[PDB]
Amino acid sequence: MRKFSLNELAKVTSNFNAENKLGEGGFGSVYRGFLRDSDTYIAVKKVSRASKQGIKEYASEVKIISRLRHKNLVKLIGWCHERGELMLVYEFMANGSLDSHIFKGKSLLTWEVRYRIVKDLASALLYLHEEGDHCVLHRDIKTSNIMLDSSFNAKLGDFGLARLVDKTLLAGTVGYMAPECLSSGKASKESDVYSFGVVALEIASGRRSIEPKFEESEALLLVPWVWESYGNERILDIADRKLGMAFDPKQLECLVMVGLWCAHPSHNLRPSIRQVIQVLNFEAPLPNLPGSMPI
Ligand SMILES: CCS(=O)(=O)Nc1ccc2c(c1)/C(=C(/Nc1ccc(CN3CCCCC3)cc1)c1ccccc1)C(=O)N2
Ligand SMILES: [Mg+2]
Repeated sequence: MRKFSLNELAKVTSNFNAENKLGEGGFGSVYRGFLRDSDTYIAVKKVSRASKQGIKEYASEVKIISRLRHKNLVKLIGWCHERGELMLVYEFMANGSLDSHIFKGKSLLTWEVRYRIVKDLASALLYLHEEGDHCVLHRDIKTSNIMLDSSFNAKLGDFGLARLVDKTLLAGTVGYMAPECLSSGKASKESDVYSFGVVALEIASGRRSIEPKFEESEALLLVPWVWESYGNERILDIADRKLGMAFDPKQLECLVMVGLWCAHPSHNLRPSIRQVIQVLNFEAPLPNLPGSMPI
């Protein structure tokens, strides 16, 4: 990666023209930038200085992402810290973020691609939690933070809330936050695994955690409805309607039970991400879950 000047970033984004906006990132808008000399595109995130948290999330992102290299993690390809303006530069990924496919119908993700994506995300988390000089707690795992390459391989990004292990402000995304986050404030590997659980269930079901859009059910949230479905031996009902019957039932069961295990209300009953990967690959047994979600 390298240092970009404000002027060159202005030039390649056409002064951050609205027609070049790709979407909203976690702490700024992202713009498509065109490199004339390479005939290639990049993605430029322009940081929002509208709270003080903008500069904190930029600083966290640079610090953390600089320490990470993995096939299932987004790579930083440059930065800019010049006058007041803070910016971050990444590869342009034409398939965009996972949420656009699974919730917004940009494409129909096949069962085989979805199961692969969950394994990709699990690999990323294993690397974060266990493979570095320091454990990295991500703190904002969700499908809008998962990028897709041309082959639909998944890369986890957004390190603006991420922290190295050896007091943080309570922060995160409502619908992905473990209950102990709100009661105690404490982030852990187990709180990251909770968010992974929620994501796994979103991917299986094509339903957003906070807005599942049930027509025949009164549940307002995804996880309780999945848990109730599992306890009534209705795992098949969980699967994204759009898939019809084109999915593997054994893998669906596995995905759902792993998701609930990860999303256990009690942090001490959640698996390690390494145990999750073993179960997803049928190298270790399915978890023993109660049929009712614990209160
Ligand atoms: C870690 C998540 S983040 O905070 O956003 N970080 C991030 C980091 C690197 C990135 C992107 C995002 C990104 C996006 N691409 C992108 C976006 C949209 C589209 C879709 N067309 C359709 C035509 C009109 C413009 C948008 C294509 C690529 C994108 C931007 C915002 C929201 C989501 C994706 C990309 O190519 N490289
Ligand atoms: Mg975030």
